Amino acid sequence: VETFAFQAEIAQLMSLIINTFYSNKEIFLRELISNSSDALDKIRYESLTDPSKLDSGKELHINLIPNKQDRTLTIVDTGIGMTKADLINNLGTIAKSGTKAFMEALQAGADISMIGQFGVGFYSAYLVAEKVTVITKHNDDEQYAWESSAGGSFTVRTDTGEPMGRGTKVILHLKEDQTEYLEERRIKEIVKKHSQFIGYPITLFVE
Ligand SMILES: CCCCn1c(Cc2cccc(OC)c2)nc2c(N)ncnc21
Repeated sequence: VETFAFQAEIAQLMSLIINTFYSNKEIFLRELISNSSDALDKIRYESLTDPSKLDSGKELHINLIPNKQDRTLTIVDTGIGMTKADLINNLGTIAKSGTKAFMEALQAGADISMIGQFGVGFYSAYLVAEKVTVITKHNDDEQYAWESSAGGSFTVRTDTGEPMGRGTKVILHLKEDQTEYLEERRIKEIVKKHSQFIGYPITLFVE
């Protein structure tokens, strides 16, 4: 288990997301689904010129899996996945500029729902989750588990869990007062409202 500090701008973003009073928390789900859709587009595009990139799984889809016993909502995709370098370094580097922009827009009276326009929508997970675990497998790399409860650090370990072929699972460990996002009718409503035209099957699992 390796522990890393977020870049200061990302930690500041996460604290803003956690601390700002903002009731429209449900938008976290469309930001994660949007990320999954971009990742699926990416592997789909890469496969057109190298069909072997689909040896790790041809099916291109999104699963939403609520688990009341564990209090988690998991967004699974079979998209391109992330490398260790993505997790530790590259995503944060990319996230640096979007963070500043977003934080700037927030006076000029943007609101948190617009976070996705700045390429940092992943962090809106922290509107509803006390802890986020990301399990991910990219073709050129091993399977990894990233985790963070915010507070300025995250961990990365090689994952010994169930091998996943290729793709990413974002496991949201929900805050005590956010269990509505475990309810089928609530998830269905949100997907219909914000993610109704995603170009991949989204299967909402039931409990
Ligand atoms: C900024 C988008 C790329 C990183 N990314 C994201 C957001 C993202 C940002 C920062 C960290 C993170 O995982 C720990 C994930 N979701 C992805 C996905 N489902 N598949 C592939 N890559 C993903």
